[PDB]
Amino acid sequence: EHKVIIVGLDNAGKTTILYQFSMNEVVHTSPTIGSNVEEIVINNTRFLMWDIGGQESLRSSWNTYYTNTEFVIVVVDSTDRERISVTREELYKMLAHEDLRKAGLLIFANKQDVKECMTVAEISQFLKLTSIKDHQWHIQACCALTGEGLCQGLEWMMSR
Ligand SMILES: Nc1nc2c(ncn2[C@@H]2O[C@H](COP(=O)(O)OP(=O)(O)O)[C@@H](O)[C@H]2O)c(=O)[nH]1
Repeated sequence: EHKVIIVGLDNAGKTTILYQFSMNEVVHTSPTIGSNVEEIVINNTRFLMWDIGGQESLRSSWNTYYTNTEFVIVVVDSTDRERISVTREELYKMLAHEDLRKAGLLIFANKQDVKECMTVAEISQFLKLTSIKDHQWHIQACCALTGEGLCQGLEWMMSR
């Protein structure tokens, strides 16, 4: 009865984040008709997960899944400077969709354990987050391997 979308490039840390969220909680894979989206239920929250930037981004059939989404979590690999422009494009296409009008936006700046990664300030600048006025948003440094920063992101969602 809570619905959250979690998106990001392949290798961003999505599944690692969901593992962390699932520790000491009830978790199961909820069957989905397609092979595009994976639905992971953790307690009473349904997380809908997919990779951005592929063939499916040419179509975005997953926009049927936007209905009633409470939060969009965008996972960014803070080391992947080459591809972050792809995430940016996809973020703004999502924010334009009328079915996500009510959603809050949580950006996880993941892999902040890694030397020379982009800083949270730099990611925020690159993504123009200060431009986002019609959705509430938060950006959060994390390391999904250890879980550091994940509880802060969860609290932001729970505060809302
Ligand atoms: N160094 C580091 N590696 C990470 C972090 N989060 C995830 N990884 C690793 O990056 C790879 C991709 O992560 P994964 O969760 O499978 O990404 P997904 O494709 O978005 O689901 C795996 O080898 C993870 O162990 C992190 O915060 N720091």
